[PDB]
Amino acid sequence: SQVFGVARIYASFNDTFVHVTDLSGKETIARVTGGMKVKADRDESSPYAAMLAAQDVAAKCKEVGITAVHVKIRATGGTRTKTPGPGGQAALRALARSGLRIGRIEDVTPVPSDSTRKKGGRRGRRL
Amino acid sequence: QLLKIFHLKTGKVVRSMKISSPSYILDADSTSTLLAVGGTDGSIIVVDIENGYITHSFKGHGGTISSLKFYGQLNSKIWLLASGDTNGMVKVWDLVKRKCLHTLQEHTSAVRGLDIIEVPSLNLLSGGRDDIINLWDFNMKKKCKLLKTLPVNQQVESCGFLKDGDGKRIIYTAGGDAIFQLIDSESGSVLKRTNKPIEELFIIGVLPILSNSQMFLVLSDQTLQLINVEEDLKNDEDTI
Amino acid sequence: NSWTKIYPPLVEHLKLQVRMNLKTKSVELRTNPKFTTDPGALQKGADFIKAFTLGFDLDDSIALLRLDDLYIETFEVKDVKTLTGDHLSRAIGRIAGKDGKTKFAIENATRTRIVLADSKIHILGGFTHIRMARESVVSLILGSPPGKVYGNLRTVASRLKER
Amino acid sequence: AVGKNKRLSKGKKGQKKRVVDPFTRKEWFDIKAPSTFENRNVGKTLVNKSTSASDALKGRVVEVCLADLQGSEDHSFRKIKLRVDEVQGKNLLTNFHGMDFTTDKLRSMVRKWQTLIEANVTVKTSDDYVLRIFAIAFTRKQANQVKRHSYAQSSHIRAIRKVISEILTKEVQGSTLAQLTSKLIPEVINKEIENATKDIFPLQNIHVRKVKLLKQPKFDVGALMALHG
Amino acid sequence: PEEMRKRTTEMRLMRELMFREERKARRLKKIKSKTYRKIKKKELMKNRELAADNEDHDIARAKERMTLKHKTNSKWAKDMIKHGMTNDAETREEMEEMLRQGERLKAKNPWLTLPGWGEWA
RNA sequence: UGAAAUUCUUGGAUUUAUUGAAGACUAACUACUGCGAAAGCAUUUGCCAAGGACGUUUUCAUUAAUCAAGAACGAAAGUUAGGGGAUCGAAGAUGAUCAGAUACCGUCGUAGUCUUAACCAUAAACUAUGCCGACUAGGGAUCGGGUGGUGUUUUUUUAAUGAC
Ligand SMILES: [Mg+2]
Ligand SMILES: [Mg+2]
Ligand SMILES: [Mg+2]
Ligand SMILES: [Mg+2]
Ligand SMILES: [Mg+2]
Repeated sequence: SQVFGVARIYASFNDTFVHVTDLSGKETIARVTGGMKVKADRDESSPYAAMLAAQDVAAKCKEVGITAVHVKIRATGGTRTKTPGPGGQAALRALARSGLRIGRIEDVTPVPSDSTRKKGGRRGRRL
Repeated sequence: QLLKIFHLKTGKVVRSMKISSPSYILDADSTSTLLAVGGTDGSIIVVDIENGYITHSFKGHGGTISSLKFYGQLNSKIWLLASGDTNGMVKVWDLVKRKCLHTLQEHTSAVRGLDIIEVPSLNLLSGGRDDIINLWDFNMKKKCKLLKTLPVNQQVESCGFLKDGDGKRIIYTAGGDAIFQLIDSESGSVLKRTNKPIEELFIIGVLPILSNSQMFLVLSDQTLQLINVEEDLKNDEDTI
Repeated sequence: NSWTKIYPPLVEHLKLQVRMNLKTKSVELRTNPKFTTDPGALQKGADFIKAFTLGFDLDDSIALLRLDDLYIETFEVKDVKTLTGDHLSRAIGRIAGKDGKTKFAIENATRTRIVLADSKIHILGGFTHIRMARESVVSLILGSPPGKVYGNLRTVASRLKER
Repeated sequence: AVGKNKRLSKGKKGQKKRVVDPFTRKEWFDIKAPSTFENRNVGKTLVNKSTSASDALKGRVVEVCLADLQGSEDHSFRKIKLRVDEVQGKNLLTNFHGMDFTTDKLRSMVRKWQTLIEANVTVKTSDDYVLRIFAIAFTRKQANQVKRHSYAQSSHIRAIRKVISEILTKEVQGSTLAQLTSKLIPEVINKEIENATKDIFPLQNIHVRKVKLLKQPKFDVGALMALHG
Repeated sequence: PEEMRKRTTEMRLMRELMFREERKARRLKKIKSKTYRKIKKKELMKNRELAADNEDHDIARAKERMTLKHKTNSKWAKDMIKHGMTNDAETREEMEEMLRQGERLKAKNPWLTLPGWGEWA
């Protein structure tokens, strides 16, 4: 009676992607981003944008028939920060508030055993 | 998940009530007083439109309700409700006794089309997306037999019984590819059919009008087409 | 030793069903169908206890239960700049400052909390608050002396009060 | 940004009218696990209806936690990859494709003041299944230890790594893929590693970190139906 | 017995406490910067004076009056003075601090238990 | 990005999943630890020779310390001639040129970053501290080796080793 999905959330510095899919992950059920629910580029990464996108995806999720999901949060990873930012947290909260049962939470950020050089250079970046 | 009853003449929302789960299937009896609600949780809610209270709450289906058919007549006690879920399960609920009278499983895919007609004994026409049509015969007793299974070549979005000019029983099936066709129950052959549009489209439903004289073919592209089958049925041409 | 002040808010206000498992050394929170009412309480409780798990004072962690728009920002020093040996060790000292004064300077101005878990930094506040804090701490990493940062911290503080 | 003030983009010129709901033509498909796993039901998936649906089903890989399949939270940190191979009446017959641990679990095990031993072996089963195993071990301190750390001399890690190598290769060579998976669930391999490596050095948190499937043999549906019973 | 486990338990703490107190030293030992060390020395004397007889003083002057160690005839002080090198203020302060400290020495029918520590709470 | 535009994108971008290919590089373990004359050195296994310390009731018998001349190595950058060219990236162009905490940002990116065979020989190449030898306080942490105990664990037959 309980059908499970996978809510893949990607929280970047400049935007948050909320994606729900089948257990295999190949079928997309609904994809909504921070830019979807906002007017200004500066507010794409805002938690408020994430909450609206989460609410949007949740409505479609119920519409299709999926009632539970397994959340796989991740960040940019690679040569950049590994921890999901506030936006993914807000989206994760929104899904819980949406009423969809949350199956399992995991962090699947790309962690490189070895990585190429970063964009900043020797003197750094992120002034 | 809020049912709202709106009165056209009065033009205000007479009744508002809450349902257990989202419901995408709504059926109103021909007598225009009862409404059956098919939720994705398998629960069936029957509401009196004029009064606005729950009359029946049938919870037997496991899958999502995909089709609901009210059977009844004015000044009769043989009132029945037929419900089909997405699991190919069909149940004939009896309103007067408030119980499930029959259970059918031969369908494998979702059941989208239901129709009961009285045999001068009652006949049920069940059609689903599995591209088959099943004709059942049954009564108030523990009798429910399958008569025929028609491979209709088309995904059955909606189906029902139709009467010819001479009185011959006919079955109308509107489905995928945006085609509406008519099949004799006995022969099983398609008498008449509509031309398939070049654009891929589906008939999401059919709306009987004027004692089944003309039907509105609702298409997935939000376009309604009116066909007068009774005149077309008289026409010898096999194209509607 | 702080558990006496942890379960009361969750079990009573949030109406959650709490337990900590010695065998796996983890905390357990379960929603009670007959008692729990808020759908978001369970995740909120999880959000709260994590904050303590990152190194946060309990009372600060309670703010996450009381409010809903408090988030955790996290990053490492190496993400900013690849400092090593003494360079890394000094850079940590810059952020804390003498007697930890610098860390308190940012926290008051920005209305957040900071834990300097070696090279790991975590920030709690409103989204606007944490982002500006990210700027101040990072500016220290790049080599800015704290005294100059202190002046900027004062500047942003006034803007916060006016609005 | 969806806003009006957002500057217009080229891609807005050529656009198809949204007239068909894909889910209408999507047909749900039920997924079943091999008989090795206690809970065979592992959910369902959807694909476009055949115009075929079968081709997209083949090669379909799904990852799922062992706890759901075995109904025990002892496997909460373990995930199993299943690939769809045969389809019958909406039932998707799947076979073992891989195994791995949750990231949070791994990061938990890695800790300060101890030595990490990572051994990997590329070996083939009796069923001509080439696979690569990754095993992780952690040094521990004795009950009456008093030193803060329990680092091990490089000769031990080489000795520990060797002993892990034979057992991993030994088990894979003398078993089929299905039998190997039967070993993974109770983790008898981990207990075997502990006993053999016990004398050399005290170890903790011994696990088979990951399993990879490099090459597959020629497909045999007869070998598949027996696995599903 | 089980008390051996306890005995191990204290010994681990002592070593780990020693390791921490150790850990703070070489990092501090490596920081030799006169501004930093001067600040540390300044506050140390203030704490010394607040928290923590003439015979010792006479002996202290007695050594100072014979050795003559704290005037500008010393190797370091003579080296700075003769070369126009103490005219810079910072080194003059050190030279003057030396003289005062030397000067100081020379001074004289009816109708018919923890909840939830280990169990679910 | 503080805020944006060049820029890619309905021939489908980004995102999802099963793979494959190219070139670097060995995260987390990583520590007030180890090895090397220094510069430097972190995946698995094999071959090659090399090395400190320890043990020795084994051997040669002053063969030694320092070192102008002379010789080997020598961070990164750089030069010559091939290979390779994933990432980054001096130089350079170009989007934007509004706002001082976020005020130097983005896209493209040559030489270079890698490797083969050769050149240069400079650093806060720091312990701002020559090398060799003797002597001059207590304490316990760590690394390698050795010695001792009728100490714990393990060998789940003992044991002996291994770890404490
Ligand atoms: Mg080592
Ligand atoms: Mg050395
Ligand atoms: Mg070249
Ligand atoms: Mg150096
Ligand atoms: Mg000496």
